[PDB]
Amino acid sequence: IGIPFPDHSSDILSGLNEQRTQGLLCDVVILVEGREFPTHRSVLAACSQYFKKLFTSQQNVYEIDFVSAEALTALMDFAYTATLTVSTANVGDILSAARLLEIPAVSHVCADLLD
Amino acid sequence: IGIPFPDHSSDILSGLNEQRTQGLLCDVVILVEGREFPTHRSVLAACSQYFKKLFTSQQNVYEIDFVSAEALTALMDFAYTATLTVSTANVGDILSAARLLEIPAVSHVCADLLD
Ligand SMILES: [Pr+3]
Ligand SMILES: [Pr+3]
Ligand SMILES: [Pr+3]
Ligand SMILES: [Pr+3]
Ligand SMILES: [Pr+3]
Ligand SMILES: [Pr+3]
Repeated sequence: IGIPFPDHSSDILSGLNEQRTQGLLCDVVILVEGREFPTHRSVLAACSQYFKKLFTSQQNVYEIDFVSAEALTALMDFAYTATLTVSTANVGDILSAARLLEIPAVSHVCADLLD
Repeated sequence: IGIPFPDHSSDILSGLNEQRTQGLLCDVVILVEGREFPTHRSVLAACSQYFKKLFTSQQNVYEIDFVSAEALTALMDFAYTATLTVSTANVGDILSAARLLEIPAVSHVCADLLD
């Protein structure tokens, strides 16, 4: 009968972030403005519908031309840590990018912060 | 400045569990007592030191002969949901398996439940 581990999902995420930090067990590179982001297909697909569609339908490197390197870094950081670092002036920029990547947790929140 | 998402890691884990359930974006198969478990290398490595060592050092299928299919199913379920389903009689069995896979969250708890 289910022993609950309330810290487990965050411990998992931390471990995946360690992998990302260390360039370990990353199976895809996102390329944005000439900048490369080694990540996990699976983690991206679990929080972005753009990426789920992309990976469940090039081969190791995928270019994104419709978000800034700066927004993608903030959103990839969010994906892997559960914290979105944003300044008051940039909320609308992150909203625009999260809608295009279809990361609804971030889109809903940022839209609420703008009215 | 970090907007915190307290539900995000569990939403990520849920998404990875969906992938596992649906056989999507799984990059390894664990083989135990003739039974195959499509999973993610990255998720296994984030919670088991046995698996982190295994994957950061065959190629798509990895046999485990030192835990039961029944214990591995319970521990893989835990890995992907943050709940360990166990009966009162099986705590010691799961403890034995978690120590061999080096899943310290489960080992510490099960040892405490046995004294
Ligand atoms: Pr960790
Ligand atoms: Pr307003
Ligand atoms: Pr206004
Ligand atoms: Pr989900
Ligand atoms: Pr006692
Ligand atoms: Pr006793």
